[PDB]
Amino acid sequence: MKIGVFVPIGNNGWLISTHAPQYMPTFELNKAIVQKAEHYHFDFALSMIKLRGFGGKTEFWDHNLESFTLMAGLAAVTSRIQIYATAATLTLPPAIVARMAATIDSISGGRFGVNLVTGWQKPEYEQMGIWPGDDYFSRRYDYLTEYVQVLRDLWGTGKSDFKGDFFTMNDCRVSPQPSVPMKVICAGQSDAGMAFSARYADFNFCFGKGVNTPTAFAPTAARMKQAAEQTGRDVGSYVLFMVIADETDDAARAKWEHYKAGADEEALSWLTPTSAVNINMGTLVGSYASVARMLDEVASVPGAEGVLLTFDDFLSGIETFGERIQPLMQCRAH
Ligand SMILES: Cc1cc2nc3c(=O)[nH]c(=O)nc-3n(C[C@H](O)[C@H](O)[C@H](O)COP(=O)(O)O)c2cc1C
Ligand SMILES: COc1ccnc(OC)n1
Repeated sequence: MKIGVFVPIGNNGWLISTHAPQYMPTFELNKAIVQKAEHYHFDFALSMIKLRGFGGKTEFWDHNLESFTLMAGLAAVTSRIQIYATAATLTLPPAIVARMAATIDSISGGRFGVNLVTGWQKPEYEQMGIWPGDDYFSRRYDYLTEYVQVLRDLWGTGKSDFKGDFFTMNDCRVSPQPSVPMKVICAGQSDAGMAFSARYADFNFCFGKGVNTPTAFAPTAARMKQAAEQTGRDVGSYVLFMVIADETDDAARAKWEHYKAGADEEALSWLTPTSAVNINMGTLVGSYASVARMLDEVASVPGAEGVLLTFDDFLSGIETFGERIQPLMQCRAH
């Protein structure tokens, strides 16, 4: 099973709590995170993009770096881990993304990939008046499809003449071309989404579900595996969890309750037994060995190729995972 880290590109990571570690997303923090991750043989790092926050006492995700520049910087200070940036396709022309990815390919030596995102919240895009109306809700995938087609032309051959409803290319050039085949990623959960993933993505990101119910996401992995049958393409699931670990189950449970107790509820309304303190993320709470066991249970779901991990505390989380969780995991004995 592959393991990656979901790097905090917004403040306070994935906890909306006054009891959660409070920190700003800085390059040097992310640098320290990816370098630790690389040290413990994590396979990849991924940064979302978030163009607007949810306010509140903690000002959750009001401070957010830009993904392609953050990963170009992380690329220049790592050597082995895989680096994925997220392009919000409404805000960047495909030809630019294409060139940006060639560029981070050059920095990283073939370690870069791109995570293509529709955009879901209207506020992110209306705020800068580029949201294309409510037609987009059920037509993003038609848009995304033309988009990916321009990228493939440019990475593939270095030119594109694509003519569709949304883009017009007239001998568009982009060289150099990526030194390796350019990995693309998607995180659609809908039928459209999976359909897209199966055609063009190299793996699909889905959400873990429940506290301490590791294999609860299995349906969606099964659905993603079904959608992949329809294109004959090997397109695995990579599931997002928050790990809250400790030396014992009681200890870890105590951290978890502590976080949920300090919920920033003003910030939680703007968004609107799992807790919304991590946006109802799938969470594994327990001792190092409890958590190792549950991840072993994740590696055994059909479709599951890897997990994408957040922590309550990234620097110690990545360390405890490296030192105490990983080496008890069957699925990581290589
Ligand atoms: C690991 C992961 C990362 C994601 N990153 C982003 C992101 O960076 N930006 C974003 O707008 N949405 C992001 N999403 C949300 C999805 O792109 C998507 O909108 C959602 O899961 C619903 O699926 P659909 O688009 O097929 O309806 C992410 C989802 C997952 C599982
Ligand atoms: C948990 O991370 C998530 C979840 C949902 N949507 C986004 O980005 C918009 N990020």
